[PDB]
Amino acid sequence: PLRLPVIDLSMKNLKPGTTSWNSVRTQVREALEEYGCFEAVIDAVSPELQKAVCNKGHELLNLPLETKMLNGNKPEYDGFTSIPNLNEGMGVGRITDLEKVERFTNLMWPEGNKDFCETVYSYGKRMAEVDHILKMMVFESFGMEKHFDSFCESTNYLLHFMRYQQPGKDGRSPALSLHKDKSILTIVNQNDVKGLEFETKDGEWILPTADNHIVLLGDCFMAWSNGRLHSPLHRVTLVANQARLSTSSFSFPKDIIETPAELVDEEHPLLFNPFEITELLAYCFTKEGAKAVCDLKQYKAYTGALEHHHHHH
Ligand SMILES: COc1cc(C[C@@H]2C(=O)OC[C@H]2Cc2ccc3c(c2)OCO3)cc(OC)c1OC
Ligand SMILES: [Fe+3]
Repeated sequence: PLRLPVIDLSMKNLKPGTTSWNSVRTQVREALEEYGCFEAVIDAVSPELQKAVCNKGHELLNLPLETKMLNGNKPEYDGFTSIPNLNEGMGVGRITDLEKVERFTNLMWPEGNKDFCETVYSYGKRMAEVDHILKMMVFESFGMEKHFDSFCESTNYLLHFMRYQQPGKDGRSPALSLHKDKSILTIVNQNDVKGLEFETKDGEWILPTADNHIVLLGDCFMAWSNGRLHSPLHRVTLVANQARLSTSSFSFPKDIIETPAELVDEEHPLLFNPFEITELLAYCFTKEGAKAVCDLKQYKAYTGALEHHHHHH
């Protein structure tokens, strides 16, 4: 039975310059190159905070439709969506900006909801720190430390909840459509109900248990790496008659993704011209842009150049 790599991201391993930092960095790079994702042991968020954030996700999604629609009409980022009798979700945009989180909380609860605001802000800050460390290891593995600070300037962080109602049957119940994330990195907590399912480069499907967190690569990091890393296709398939709520943390660039020239060579011609993230995400949620959801090569930034394995030699 296939399984994603399992990487120990406990804070005791994340001290830069140490032996454990180097061994984790090697495993992160290998996993994101081959699988594009891995199971992660993450202790930056206590179990108590993880369940509290889960409760806040339910509290938010329990709100009336018209209240949740106040968060805007951008489902590609934080806007509310739902499919009848199937799923629903929305996001808290810019979760690391306390002023925006306060504003969001008072928009949903005009009387105030201090417990909601403090909980989701504390969680978004802690997961952003894990995201920052993972990006730092990836940059080190490519020898691009000199570009790291500029790449992380004004990083946009998103906290997103998706809830899936009880499928009413055992066995496999498709619950979320196949896609690639357009993030830099995505960190997922399945809140003890599995369903997130990945395809491998070889066409095999891997459905992890809910034991650990899941870290996966988005198309922004893939494009930055000039295709040297893999952004994996993934979907949600319920495999039990029980409801599910996912807690996901996305990182996005300030605006523009550009492949460093150092990652372009003869065997790795430039795959993607620069592109802006908000434009790409909006396109993917249109009828005409559906083809880019599962393949960034369908987006206008694609150059038509051959992938590395197709280099003629
Ligand atoms: C790019 O193509 C897609 C990307 C996402 C993930 C989004 C992303 O990449 O950035 C933040 C995420 C926001 C989001 C998360 C879960 C969602 C959702 C939107 O809509 C309903 O479920 C979900 C898709 O559809 C399931 C999709 O295909 C249309
Ligand atoms: Fe996803």
